[PDB]
Amino acid sequence: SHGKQFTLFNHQVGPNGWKVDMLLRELGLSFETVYVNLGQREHKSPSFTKYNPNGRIPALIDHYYNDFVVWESDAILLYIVEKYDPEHKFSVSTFDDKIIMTQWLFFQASGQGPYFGQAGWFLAVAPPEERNPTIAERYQKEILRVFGVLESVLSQRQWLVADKLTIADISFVIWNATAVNLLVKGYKGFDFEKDFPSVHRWHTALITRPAIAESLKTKAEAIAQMNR
Amino acid sequence: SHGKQFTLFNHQVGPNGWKVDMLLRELGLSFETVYVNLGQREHKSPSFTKYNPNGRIPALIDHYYNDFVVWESDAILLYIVEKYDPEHKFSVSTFDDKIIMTQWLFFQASGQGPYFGQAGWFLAVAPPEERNPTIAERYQKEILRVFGVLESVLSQRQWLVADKLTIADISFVIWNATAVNLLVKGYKGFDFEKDFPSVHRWHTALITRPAIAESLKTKAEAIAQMNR
Ligand SMILES: N[C@@H](CCC(=O)N[C@@H](CSSC[C@H](NC(=O)CC[C@H](N)C(=O)O)C(=O)NCC(=O)O)C(=O)NCC(=O)O)C(=O)O
Ligand SMILES: N[C@@H](CCC(=O)N[C@@H](CSSC[C@H](NC(=O)CC[C@H](N)C(=O)O)C(=O)NCC(=O)O)C(=O)NCC(=O)O)C(=O)O
Repeated sequence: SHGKQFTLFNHQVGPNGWKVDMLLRELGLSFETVYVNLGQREHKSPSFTKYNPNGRIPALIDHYYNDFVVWESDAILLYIVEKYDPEHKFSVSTFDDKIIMTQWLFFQASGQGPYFGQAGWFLAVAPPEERNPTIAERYQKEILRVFGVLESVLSQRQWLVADKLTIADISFVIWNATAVNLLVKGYKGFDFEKDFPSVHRWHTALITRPAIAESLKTKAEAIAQMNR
Repeated sequence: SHGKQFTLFNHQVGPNGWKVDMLLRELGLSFETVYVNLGQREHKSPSFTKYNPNGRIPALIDHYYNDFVVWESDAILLYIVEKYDPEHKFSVSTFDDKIIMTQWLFFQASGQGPYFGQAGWFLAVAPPEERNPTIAERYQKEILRVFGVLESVLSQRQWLVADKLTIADISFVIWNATAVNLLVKGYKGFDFEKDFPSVHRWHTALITRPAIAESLKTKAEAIAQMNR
């Protein structure tokens, strides 16, 4: 055996580390996965805050680059493509394209994750008796708004930037899957394909890619295994 | 007269465009400010969504670069320093430093703005009768948590990256000022300097810089002028 290139600190249920898992699989990069257990607050212990002072997953250690550490899922995506996507299979080369890819990543990080996450909190993930569908509705409406925004551009472009698949597209996949299957499933008649057909086209193209499909399957199995 | 380099679409009350205003003043760059009026939903009209399909401010037009447009406040900060900070007065040169500056920007964008904003919504900014201090408390606690995170690093470093002032630091200023003066002012005995002395040191150093002080003063005047 040989030590793998990366350690990815991930979680079975939480969406965010799976963006990085998807990219690592797409690029064929070697990595071990360590599930940080949020219930014993392992993520808030010195042993993990030494990697991320924010004490949230994911974080990535690059063992083949002097154990360099990066946290924030979308910064990790940028780190990986800058250093390990020299053919720009999932990224871009020109300044103009790079800054717009970054813009879309910031939109994902500030406008998708946090709001979709509040829906998740109030609907499904908060302790059962702290859940609250009324407050959740504010964030379900924000999910639909974000879907509307994505619809407005994807009806006229195949991919978010430079007419090619990049980490900008990949970064949205895990929370969109969570929204479609949980957060707005059954919400005011929500029907993904009918209501947001361009977003559905793009999302479907993403999740049917073998690396991304494999990532989603791995997540489902990891969740299942928690109760083994 | 001569057309200024940038149009910054801003708002008088909302914090986010002021990050960009601060950076433009720091660099001595020329810009006009257009306040988009959110009450007539001008930001959701074709005339503004043509600049930002997300329909939120800020957005920036670079008139001296073929009217190139960037939105997401923190992507705008990156755009400006990549193209117009060649001496790295507010940014960094090496890959290792750049990716960590980006990591901190992602932390600001996903972990400060959105959560501080939910506190703002439930406490102060939502329509008066939709406000809710109980739900707001969840986000006030998150503000203190983020302050704790910043405290844990700023007690041992002067600035977030590379031991020099960068847009990573600047990006946090406007929401921190909002939190200290509004969102957690009077919350469970909150005292910024006593409770988070390193964050207080760093924040104070930032807001006493003449460009940033001028930005804050300009914002206060613009707000005042709305009721003229
Ligand atoms: N911007 C960061 C967010 C990372 C993140 O949220 N990680 C979660 C696991 S994914 S699970 C999704 C996550 N929800 C939570 O973390 C729920 C608990 C939290 N403390 C709360 O009060 O909401 C969320 O809503 N995220 C918003 C987003 O993605 O921007 C975590 O470590 N939680 C441990 C903890 O917080 O103690 C990134 O992209 O890396
Ligand atoms: N990630 C973006 C956020 C930009 C943003 O929030 N812009 C606000 C003005 S600053 S005002 C701060 C803003 N609050 C709001 O925008 C309040 C109304 C909103 N629709 C809601 O329901 O909360 C907020 O909480 N932001 C979270 C963050 O900064 O990440 C806007 O245009 N609002 C018009 C609208 O939404 O219709 C950025 O950094 O550019």
